Amino acid sequence: HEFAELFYRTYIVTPDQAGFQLSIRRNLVWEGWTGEGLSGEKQEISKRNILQGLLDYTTLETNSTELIPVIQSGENDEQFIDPSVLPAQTVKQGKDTFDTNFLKFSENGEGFNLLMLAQTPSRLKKGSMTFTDSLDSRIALKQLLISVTKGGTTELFALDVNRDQYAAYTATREYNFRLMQLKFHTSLGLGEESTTVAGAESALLKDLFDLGYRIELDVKVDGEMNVENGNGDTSLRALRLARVFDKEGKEIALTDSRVSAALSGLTVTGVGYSLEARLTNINQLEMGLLIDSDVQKQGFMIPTLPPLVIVKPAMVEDDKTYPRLEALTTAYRIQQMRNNAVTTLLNRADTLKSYLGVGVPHPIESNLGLEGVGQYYVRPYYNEATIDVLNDLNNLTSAAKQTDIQGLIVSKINEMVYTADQLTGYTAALEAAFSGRSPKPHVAIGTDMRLPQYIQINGDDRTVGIGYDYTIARISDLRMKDKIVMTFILPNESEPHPLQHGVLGFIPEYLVDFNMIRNQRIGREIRLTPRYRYFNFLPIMLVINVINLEEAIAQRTALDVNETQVTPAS
Amino acid sequence: MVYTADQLTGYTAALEAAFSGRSPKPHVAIGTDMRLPQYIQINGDDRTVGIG
Repeated sequence: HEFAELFYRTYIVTPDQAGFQLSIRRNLVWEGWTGEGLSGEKQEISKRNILQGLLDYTTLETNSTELIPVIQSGENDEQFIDPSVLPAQTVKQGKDTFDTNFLKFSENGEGFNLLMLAQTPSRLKKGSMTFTDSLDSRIALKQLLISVTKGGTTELFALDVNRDQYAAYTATREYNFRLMQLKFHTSLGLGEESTTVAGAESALLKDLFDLGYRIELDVKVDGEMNVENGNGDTSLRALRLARVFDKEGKEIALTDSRVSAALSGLTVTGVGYSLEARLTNINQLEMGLLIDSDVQKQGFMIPTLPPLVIVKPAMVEDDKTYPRLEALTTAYRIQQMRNNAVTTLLNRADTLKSYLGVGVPHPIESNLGLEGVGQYYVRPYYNEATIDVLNDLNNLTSAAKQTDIQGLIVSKINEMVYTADQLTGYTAALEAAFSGRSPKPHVAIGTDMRLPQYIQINGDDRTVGIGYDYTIARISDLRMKDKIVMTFILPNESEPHPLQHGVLGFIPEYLVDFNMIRNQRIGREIRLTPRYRYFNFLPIMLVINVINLEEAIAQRTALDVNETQVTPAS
Repeated sequence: MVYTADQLTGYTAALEAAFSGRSPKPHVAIGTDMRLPQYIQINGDDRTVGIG
């Protein structure tokens, strides 16, 4: 029969065994080093599947060589700006949680030693700086902080300057074989919708912002930096309001009444700046990102089932009171592969309902409630939708009603297939498990005997969607009335491969013919003792409920006239 | 109506079991008076009694 075969793959085992254990492998990416030494007990650890790194983008991203200046209270406060302007910022690197701020300018003062300042607590524990740690080739400005002051109100702006035209240190030799020179010659723009550090529009510039005007500030900053001893310095040379543009792009003179009124009393003063520098550490102190592996074992047991007996007298031979053994074989078929498949399938549906919620995805191997070895490969996912054909059928011609009832179901089923595929990343899992062959998913359709005449299409590949293979199986059980069941299947494989939706552990067992007395009567008995079990691997299932179709055809299917309120009612 | 009768009666399985080999698709006899039939017969319209 088709229905049981389609969803559950047949898997035969020798009669001597009682079950099979499945070996699965996993590659893990994790921030390593449980604790910080060696001790007892088990602590608390996390591991991330590398495939889950495909979906989320923060799994394997680490910066352990970025030199962020680290505040040390009472030892380096003079090289940081006064904290009365901008409070310190908590920045997370590895495990250390420290505070940072913008380095202060100076002109006639001595330079700052960048390397000694950025000594992180993790580096504190491992010892002081070495003399062999040298800065990377690229050293560039990260952030400029300027203050526009009018009266007693101070406004702070975070004008990003990184990866601009002139923002990269360049090599030139005047003193040493290692010096780096900075020529930040450019005018920066302060747009008509840019926001302050504390968020929301600044108040001191509202006049130009309303009329769609922007201001141009010419900035000249110079700098010297040595990539061997961390000694460097930066000078602020020029900063001033330069030009004002209109919203459409012509210069407006400073002498204009509006511009002159808006810019009266404004002062722009440099405060701080941040350097982005990296440690091209050859001898290395950073520990990177560990990789791990682990294996998981899963047990599977195959039980025995009650027998089916026929009794015939042991003095007269019969072929009518005992129909030939084929009767028992047919009874065995109907008992086993008709009812148990459906019962297991619907039990899986209800269990998924109970556990996985409705339509809410789940991280990889994040739940333990279900049978599954594909549970190590794709996100668990369960979604259902009901179709009220009475309320959801477009029609303007009763001759075209059949095509429309086709199209509604087809579009909805395509939507469900797409949403499952997209949210669980199933195709990526297939491309990972198999090499050299990326198979488009094959989607099975399980329905009852009269619904296919309205869902089938010969002429479109859209029956489950383009580039999709679908096979409709029909079963007559009334538990399957008005219900659609779908899942992903690999058709060409017949082995316990964890991406199978389910495997039917089936044993060959044969009748036992003999004479036997029971409560003092004579007769021959034939016992047929089945053993078989349905197992489930894939935790993905979608349910489509079709209802109200009878009155849908029977009753008028009016065009659901959507007005939009052109009358005094909105 | 024909599909619903097929569902609730199980006629198809009966035919499949009773006759070995060929599994004839069911026939539907259509009986009416002089007036209607010219309207049941198609003049360019979707399906007749349904495929099969």
